[PDB]
Amino acid sequence: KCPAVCTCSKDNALCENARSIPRTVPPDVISLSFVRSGFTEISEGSFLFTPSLQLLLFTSNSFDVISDDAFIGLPHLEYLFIENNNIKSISRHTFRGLKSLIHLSLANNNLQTLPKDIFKGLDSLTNVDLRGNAFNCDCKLKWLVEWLGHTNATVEDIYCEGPPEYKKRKINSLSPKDFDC
Ligand SMILES: *[C@@H]1O[C@H](CO)[C@@H](O)[C@H](O)[C@H]1NC(C)=O
Repeated sequence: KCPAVCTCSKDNALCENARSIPRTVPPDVISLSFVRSGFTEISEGSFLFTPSLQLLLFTSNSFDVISDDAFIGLPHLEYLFIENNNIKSISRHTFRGLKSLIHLSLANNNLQTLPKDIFKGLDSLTNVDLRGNAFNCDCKLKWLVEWLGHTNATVEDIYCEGPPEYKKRKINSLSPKDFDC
């Protein structure tokens, strides 16, 4: 029953070089990991048939887009780790539908931006790891500083690489009074 592209441990399954997201994952598996996967995108409703997942991991993947509602149908997901990936586009409602999500890590994806209200609706969120990215200080990321002021969750210090004059400036220290838009 363990998917061909995956190897299953005691309560966990790990998939390497998977050409597609398997929908036949055993129900007893509560966390899933995708490493160097073949598929280039996460379309909406991909995890609908694996509702038992409490933790999800994506590492060493190259993703064109992670679209809206990709993680819909994951009510029990408390942990989502997307790290060490090449992600060209992340969508506003990507994480919509995860109200049990506790720890979310987008660290080390070399992302240059995040869409507004990407963390809206994540109520159980106690920690967010945005470190290790290529964020550029702009007006469109403006919302982020506001979200960093009014957020419960613990978010470690992150910095914008550009513009070159404002390189390595503390995103957490940044305030609405600093950027003119
Ligand atoms: C975090 O938010 C919840 C409601 O979503 C609230 O009950 C709780 O007091 C907040 N934690 C704080 C303010 O430390």
